[PDB]
Amino acid sequence: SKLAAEQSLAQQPWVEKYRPKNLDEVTAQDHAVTVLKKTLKSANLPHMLFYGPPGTGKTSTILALTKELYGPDLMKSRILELNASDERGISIVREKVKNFARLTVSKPSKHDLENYPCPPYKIIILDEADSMTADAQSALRRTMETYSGVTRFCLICNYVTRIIDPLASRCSKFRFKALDASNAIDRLRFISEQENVKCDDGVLERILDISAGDLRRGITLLQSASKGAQYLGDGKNITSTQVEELAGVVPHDILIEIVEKVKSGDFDEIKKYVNTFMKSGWSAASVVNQLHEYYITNDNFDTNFKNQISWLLFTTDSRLNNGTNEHIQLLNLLVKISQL
Amino acid sequence: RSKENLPWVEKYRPETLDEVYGQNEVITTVRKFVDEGKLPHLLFYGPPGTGKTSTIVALAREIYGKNYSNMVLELNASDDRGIDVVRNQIKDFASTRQIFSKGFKLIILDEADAMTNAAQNALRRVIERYTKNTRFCVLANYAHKLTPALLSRCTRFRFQPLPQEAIERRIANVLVHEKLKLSPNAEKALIELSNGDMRRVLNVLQSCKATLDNPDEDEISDDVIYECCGAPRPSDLKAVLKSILEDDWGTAHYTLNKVRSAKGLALIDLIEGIVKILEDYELQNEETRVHLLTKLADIEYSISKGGNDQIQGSAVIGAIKASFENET
Amino acid sequence: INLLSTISTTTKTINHENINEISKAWEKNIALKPFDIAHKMLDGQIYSDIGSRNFTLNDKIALYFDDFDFTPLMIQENYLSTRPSVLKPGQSHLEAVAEAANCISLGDIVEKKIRSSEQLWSLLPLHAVLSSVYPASKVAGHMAGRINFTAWLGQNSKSAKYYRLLQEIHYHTRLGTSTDKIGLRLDYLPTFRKRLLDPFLKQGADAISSVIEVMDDYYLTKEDWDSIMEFFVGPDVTTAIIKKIPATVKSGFTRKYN
Amino acid sequence: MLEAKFEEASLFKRIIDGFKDCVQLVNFQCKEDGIIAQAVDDSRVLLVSLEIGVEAFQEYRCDHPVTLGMDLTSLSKILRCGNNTDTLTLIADNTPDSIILLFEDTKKDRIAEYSLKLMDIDADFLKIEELQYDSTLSLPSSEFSKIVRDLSQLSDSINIMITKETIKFVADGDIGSGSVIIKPFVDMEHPETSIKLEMDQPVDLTFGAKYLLDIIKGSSLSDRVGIRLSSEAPALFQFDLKSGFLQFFLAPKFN
Amino acid sequence: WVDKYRPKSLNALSHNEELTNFLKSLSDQPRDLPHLLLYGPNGTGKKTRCMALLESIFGPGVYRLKIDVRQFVTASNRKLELNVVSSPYHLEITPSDMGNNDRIVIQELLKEVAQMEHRYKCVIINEANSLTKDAQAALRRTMEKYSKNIRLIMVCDSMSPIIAPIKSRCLLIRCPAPSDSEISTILSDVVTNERIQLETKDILKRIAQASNGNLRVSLLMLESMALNNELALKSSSPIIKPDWIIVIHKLTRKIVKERSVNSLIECRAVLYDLLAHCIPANIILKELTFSLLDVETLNTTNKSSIIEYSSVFDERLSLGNKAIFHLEGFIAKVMCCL
Amino acid sequence: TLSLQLPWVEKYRPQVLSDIVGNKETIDRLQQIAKDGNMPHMIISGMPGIGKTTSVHCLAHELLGRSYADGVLELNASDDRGIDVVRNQIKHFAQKKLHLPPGKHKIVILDEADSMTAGAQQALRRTMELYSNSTRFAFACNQSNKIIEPLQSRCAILRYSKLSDEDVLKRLLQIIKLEDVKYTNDGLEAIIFTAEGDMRQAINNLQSTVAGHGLVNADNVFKIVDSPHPLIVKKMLLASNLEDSIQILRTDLWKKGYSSIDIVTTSFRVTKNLAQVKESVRLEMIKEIGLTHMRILEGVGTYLQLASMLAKIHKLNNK
DNA sequence: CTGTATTTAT
DNA sequence: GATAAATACAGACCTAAGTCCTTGAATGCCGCGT
DNA sequence: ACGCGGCATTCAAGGACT
Ligand SMILES: Nc1ncnc2c1ncn2[C@@H]1O[C@H](COP(=O)(O)OP(=O)(O)OP(O)(O)=S)[C@@H](O)[C@H]1O
Ligand SMILES: Nc1ncnc2c1ncn2[C@@H]1O[C@H](COP(=O)(O)OP(=O)(O)OP(O)(O)=S)[C@@H](O)[C@H]1O
Ligand SMILES: Nc1ncnc2c1ncn2[C@@H]1O[C@H](COP(=O)(O)OP(=O)(O)O)[C@@H](O)[C@H]1O
Ligand SMILES: Nc1ncnc2c1ncn2[C@@H]1O[C@H](COP(=O)(O)OP(=O)(O)O)[C@@H](O)[C@H]1O
Ligand SMILES: [Mg+2]
Ligand SMILES: [Mg+2]
Ligand SMILES: [Mg+2]
Repeated sequence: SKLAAEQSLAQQPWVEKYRPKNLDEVTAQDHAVTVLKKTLKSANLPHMLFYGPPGTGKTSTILALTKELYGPDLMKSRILELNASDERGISIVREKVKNFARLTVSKPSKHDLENYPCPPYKIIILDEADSMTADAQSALRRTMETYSGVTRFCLICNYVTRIIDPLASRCSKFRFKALDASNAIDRLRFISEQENVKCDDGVLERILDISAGDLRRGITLLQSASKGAQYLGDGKNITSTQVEELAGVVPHDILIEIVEKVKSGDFDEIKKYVNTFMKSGWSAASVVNQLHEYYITNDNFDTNFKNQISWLLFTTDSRLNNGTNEHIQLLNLLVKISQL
Repeated sequence: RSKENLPWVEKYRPETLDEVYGQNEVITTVRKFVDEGKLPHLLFYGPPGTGKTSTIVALAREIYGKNYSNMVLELNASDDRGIDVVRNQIKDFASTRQIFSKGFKLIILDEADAMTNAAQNALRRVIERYTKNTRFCVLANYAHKLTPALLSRCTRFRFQPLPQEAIERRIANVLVHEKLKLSPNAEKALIELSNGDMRRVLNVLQSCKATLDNPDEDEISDDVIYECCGAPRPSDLKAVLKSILEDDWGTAHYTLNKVRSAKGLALIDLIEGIVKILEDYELQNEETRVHLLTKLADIEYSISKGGNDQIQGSAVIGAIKASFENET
Repeated sequence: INLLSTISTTTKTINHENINEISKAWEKNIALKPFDIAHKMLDGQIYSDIGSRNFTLNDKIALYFDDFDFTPLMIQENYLSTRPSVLKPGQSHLEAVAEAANCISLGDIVEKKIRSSEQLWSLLPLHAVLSSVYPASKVAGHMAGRINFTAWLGQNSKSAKYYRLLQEIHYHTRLGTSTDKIGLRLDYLPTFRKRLLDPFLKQGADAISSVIEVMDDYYLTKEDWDSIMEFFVGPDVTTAIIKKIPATVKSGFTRKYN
Repeated sequence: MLEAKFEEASLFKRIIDGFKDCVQLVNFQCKEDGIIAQAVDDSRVLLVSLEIGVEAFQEYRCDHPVTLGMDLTSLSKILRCGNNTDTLTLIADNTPDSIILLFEDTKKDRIAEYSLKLMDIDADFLKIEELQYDSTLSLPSSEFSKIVRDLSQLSDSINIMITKETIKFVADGDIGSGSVIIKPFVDMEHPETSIKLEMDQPVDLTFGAKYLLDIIKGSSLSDRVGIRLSSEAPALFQFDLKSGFLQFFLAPKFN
Repeated sequence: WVDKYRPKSLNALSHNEELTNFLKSLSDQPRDLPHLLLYGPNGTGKKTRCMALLESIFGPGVYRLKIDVRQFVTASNRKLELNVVSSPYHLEITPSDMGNNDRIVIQELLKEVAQMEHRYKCVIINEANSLTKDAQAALRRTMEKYSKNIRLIMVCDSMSPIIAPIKSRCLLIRCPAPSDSEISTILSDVVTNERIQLETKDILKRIAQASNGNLRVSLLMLESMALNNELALKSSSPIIKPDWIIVIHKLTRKIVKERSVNSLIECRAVLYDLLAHCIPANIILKELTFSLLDVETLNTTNKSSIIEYSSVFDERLSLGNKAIFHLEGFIAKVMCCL
Repeated sequence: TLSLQLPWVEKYRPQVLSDIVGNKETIDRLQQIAKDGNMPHMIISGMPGIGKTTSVHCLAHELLGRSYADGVLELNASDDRGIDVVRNQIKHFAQKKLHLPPGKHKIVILDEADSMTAGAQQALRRTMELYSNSTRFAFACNQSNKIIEPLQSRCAILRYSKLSDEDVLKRLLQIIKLEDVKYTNDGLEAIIFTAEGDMRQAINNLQSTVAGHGLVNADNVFKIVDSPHPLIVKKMLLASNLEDSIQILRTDLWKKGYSSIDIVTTSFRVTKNLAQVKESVRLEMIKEIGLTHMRILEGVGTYLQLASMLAKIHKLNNK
């Protein structure tokens, strides 16, 4: 029962092992969990829109809130979860969701009311509501409004623009802030200490910096580094260069080499160096990020050069995020900077 | 429940025609229509959260009384937009009499913009044939979806976005109903972020009441409003724009990064605020406005598609700097 | 006859004075066939300054809307086979062709957006413009040769058939080869030809045993062999090569495999 | 708690089948006097008002008032899972949720426990108005159903006229027209076949064929149906049960 | 043959020792393994490393593969069939064969195998770039909800098509392509075992340099030239280039020579001929652009314009169903540049 | 109030063919047909609210006299657009025997005939000819293109046009005189302008103005009926300076509550229908408007994209 | 437009 | 009878996609007759 | 009780979408 689940979680990926069981374990998204905690005492949960960068904790927060509301046993009856893995057409909105909302609130058991608040409603959690068509959300528009007495609706989407305007208007908008180093460093340190993970001074900060607002990626990176250190058996501490190697981070010397090749405006030499560079699995976005950091941060470049290079890197990132070929876009960007 | 355990957005839904504010012209026109009896086919098209549904439900209450949910065919057009609906339910309701009291019949169609073209083509004759004893009301956020024929048989009323005074009066009513206080600057910030939608106002007010440590005695300041809503403060907006405009690239990047990190503000809200500020500016040449608007629009679209936050912020800095560099 | 009956009720004398009004009110509006759409859309007079007033842009959009499934294909297939007559001063035929092709690329993007899981059919007039009108206006003029039918359909069907054949071959050789569908055609097929077809070209009918061993090493059949022999292009086409193989060798190969 | 037991499990079957087609959403509110059910059709043309009494139930116990909402489509499916020779038991806990239906026969030891999830139907107006209707008539249910189903083929509108000891059902359509004339007669030999009619003022209104055909589906409950008419008032189609009644309130068409 | 000599274990790997050590570090404690996404240049050996990791985690029986057919039903009544290579401890899904219905295969088969259950079964998504964004959105929660029963390992070449949440939910394992020296060593081992006479060893380095880091292509080219020289490689042995390479090269020559619409006739003809014979359009654009860049006559301005238009029409191809509609536009724009 | 008064559009619907004001040639031809008899098959097409249903109904009434109850079959095509309708109801009505005045025949009125499906329309082709001696079909539709060409062949193509301002003014004056409404010339002109030839819109707007404010003056009619969206959109598109276009957008469209999708769709429609601008510039502005429409439909609906679209259009016009 | 078919004309 | 005018007319039809609609075929339950 | 007889209901294929 509980012991089996405890052991199972005690040996699973750290991304799921330290999934926040309670609302207090949310590390930095205070502006929403305070509202949910103060709603815990009451029973007036508004319709909620959880929109933010991936890996910020929307799913964890909405899985802890319903738990604290209903209890482990009661939660199954009071919660309907519909992700993007299930059909998201009009029919699934007009039949499954409508039937679930129209259903009477399930009877709480004597154990449930005494310890848990058990509010007189149920929450429908729609993971990845952005994938749904405008038609399904239009159908949900009045479905949430009419049955708000016994049903509460939570929508989680990476991009708020996908959701139609009236649906976002009805739901309360809770923006989950990016999880940078400063705000999630305490959580990462807690996780590292729980597993006896040994690091240097700046490893955790650099892990969160490479993560770029994602606690899941930082947790996975820490787990990989810990596994490598344990396999080594040396007993020393994980070093930041090891993390950068394990995070798909281009070495500094190679970056200076690319910058030098860009400085010498020869198309053939740049093409040859890119052809040699793509023989290593350095992801193009990870190269554009470091090129942007080096060019913008350094003070030896003129302001106009910065203005033009920023737009060039923006265009390259936009094109690369559409599913293009890394080599052609990287070569085009490097050639444009060379002509710059 | 007792209508006390509901969200403020549904708790403070107007129940009589006198609790709907902002749309005074529509309210008085419709009240005079019903009082004299010549109530035509109504078309309430406007932005979300302007009170169209509340207005028509208050109309039903004032026309038929407390038993308005059984003498009125209220159909969610999004849920059921088929031609079978028009053939069976709407037509049988229009043709038959009332099971409760003698009087005319009102059919409210909510979100009729989702109705299929076949359904509207079927309705454009059901409305005309049964006009003697039945009246139709069409509510739709978007008027382009509705067929032109359906826009010829219904009188059109436009619901303007809620102005300042109506939002102030509703905020005062909500503040009186609860035990809460609002600073004038906090109320101004809430009005500005409302964009004419009372739904946002009520949601933010409830969220700020939840944010308050002990709501009995403390006041919701502008800081609470901005923190709970997540929108950037005007001071941060001005500081960021000033740093980009007339400071070095390193200092501008530092300022933008520290502003974003310290308060957790999103970059897209910063772009919208900066656009709002620079629009109020008076610009010497036309080209700088064109370049600024175009580049910022592509940056916002790429943010909508996602990507690298730092790269997009640097792109914003570069676009603004180049646009104002054209002004020399 | 119906027009004669209906008009004669009021006007007893149909003459040259009222023929224009009778024609303008009784004209048949018949949807043009996908060939006449290609002819009219690819006409210099239509996009001329005088012709624009006679044939407006909304008329052009409706001309597209007559057939919304074949006009983008017909224009794409016959926009670069016309002699232009609306070339701007300082613009050659190739520049107009490039601009038109860019416009057709944007129109294909719009079509993919319309005809995908989002079903953004409200963008259909935008697709009409981007696919048919702007590219044709860029290269408008006189038809040099004849209006051909869209070749994209047949080549797409051929591509689907070849993809099915490649899928079957790849799934047959999956155990032996750790590859994907595309990689097999890209890399292995040239070597598979050298291990199957070239031995028949050089050794003769005695290389049948080695060929059979090669096919059995990856669970290939005669149909698989024929399908691989049809996959090569350019210099490595085998359509003439297999014919020059003696019929005795092919017959013995078939009997031995059976 | 509620423990309502039917000696004839087919009685509730027949009652539900009477108005299963008419409405899908109904609020079965159980009080001490008996079960009262009321529902309105999607087109809002027919009002269904069921009133079962304690005399029907072999054992009826209702501790506190309770409102039990269910879907007729699913509930009828549940009822078709019982044989004729069983006794039904309706069970509901203190908090209304997941009503339990028990089909038990003790001659052959068999137990059939079925459940139905309750639904939150907001409409609980529960109002009917007693009016001094212009005409009150009673005829056998089979004859009225035969007339309705025979005249529904001609057109979609059936017109009923009440005059001095004359009842006429008129249906004029595209393929033709037809009118059935009956008079109130009393037969001492067979009282069940008699037809009564008490009229105050002449009555003239038209109803729909679909709703009339849906109403005559209730003829399987009682052998005689009483029909009361008034000028621009809801026609009352009443089927009297042993302990109560089932009434259909039809809304006529507009002239 | 390429399949004749393929490592069957982690300890048999010979190139990128860092990657091997990383894989053994992951395999040390296998009950705690994140979801993986193998990525790198095509032909590196990513699938071999994934299967070696599988053999390290499970027993040596992971290579006993069996093909099975699992019929599926789409939204319509159309019937769709998938070949699912399976092993007692793992199974493989390649959704590129299906079209826009890869979402259905994902959500049904992966959820089914999740309900079915060394407590996890690893699923290998060999083709992850051809996965539509809707399929990845459906797979977004399958990874997290069923993380106790199914642990995905993904094979990929370029991470750009893969969406951000999928990359976030999975550990990234970089695969550098083999260096020329290691490719030459592997070729030397092959020719030693295959008894291929070598006049000198510069031949192997030439094949390694003609493969651009690809080992599969290197071995295939080795055997291809071993058949044209009677299993005896000479110094002047020509390098065997695949047919599509030659066709693309002739296409570049024609674009460089004849910059006319009449030349565009035959350019579209060659593009149609290439597309009809199971050749992807993005590969066509990549090879065409790089071969055009290699033309010595063109100056720097033409090269820059060519790479710019190549990037633009690559974006257009990535956002377009009809491939030739963008390929012809790219070729015409390049002709206008010249 | 429990009861309502009949709308002016239906209360003052013409009951005789003479009351119809527009399309004088067609009305006179239909009056001559009504007097003489032998009504031919016809399709009546045009814009909404110009008197197509009224014309055919008056023709049927006058032609059939007291026999309108049986000789006329009323079937809204959108309501009944199935091949079953043609097979059973239309066929049975056509084969029905009915004694009529010599010249007259039975009339089938199929309003909104553009919505009939292909199967029913094709099945009607032989019913139109086989029973033509007794039954005459009449079609009314918004767009005649939806009706198949063979069906158009069997009937007279009687096409309507948008009502002229003079005829709408005449009808409005007649109703004003009949119902004693106070009015001003500016108010009537503004009602005509807002109606844009749609007489039904004109009468509905008159009803609204009278009931709401009581006086037909320009001020009241503009408050109760907004100015037509395409005109403000065209003014925004055709402004000389970028800042003027931005100001017009901000004041008239964004702040008044018009949506982004409505604005971009109306801009596209106005641009395609513009005549002063040359076709090439019109096409490139259409391209920019279409890109903005794509962004709005993908979900980026903001003032920023509309301002950027205006900037691109102004750059395009400014060379 | 190019190529094929049919009717009136030379 | 052949060769010109003079013109009407055919060249061709794909696969996915979401949702509503219609039409015919296949399916089910329920009333009447023996 | 037991078997057909229409008639309501469910299933499947084709067409259209400005
Ligand atoms: N605020 C947080 N506090 C603590 N752990 C967190 C937080 N956010 C994320 N995590 C960790 O990251 C894991 C995944 O979090 P999720 O809530 O699923 O991320 P996400 O917001 O759902 O991203 P998506 O699903 O791609 S939009 C959790 O199980 C935690 O281990
Ligand atoms: N004019 C108003 N006066 C008072 N409260 C208002 C007003 N408009 C909106 N609200 C509040 O906002 C809530 C939503 O109002 P609705 O009428 O449902 O919105 P809407 O105008 O119909 O827009 P939709 O639903 O997106 S079409 C109401 O229940 C009120 O609490
Ligand atoms: N470490 C290695 N040592 C020897 N051969 C290798 C090694 N890695 C890959 N190979 C060769 O690569 C071939 C398979 O390549 P593959 O894994 O299909 O490329 P990809 O990375 O594109 O999947 C095998 O036949 C094997 O001989
Ligand atoms: N030419 C006209 N003369 C007088 N009234 C008209 C005219 N056209 C339309 N109307 C008025 O419009 C109302 C409805 O018009 P209708 O004929 O239904 O429009 P449509 O022709 O689009 O069906 C009628 O009541 C009629 O009074
Ligand atoms: Mg999530
Ligand atoms: Mg609403
Ligand atoms: Mg009409």
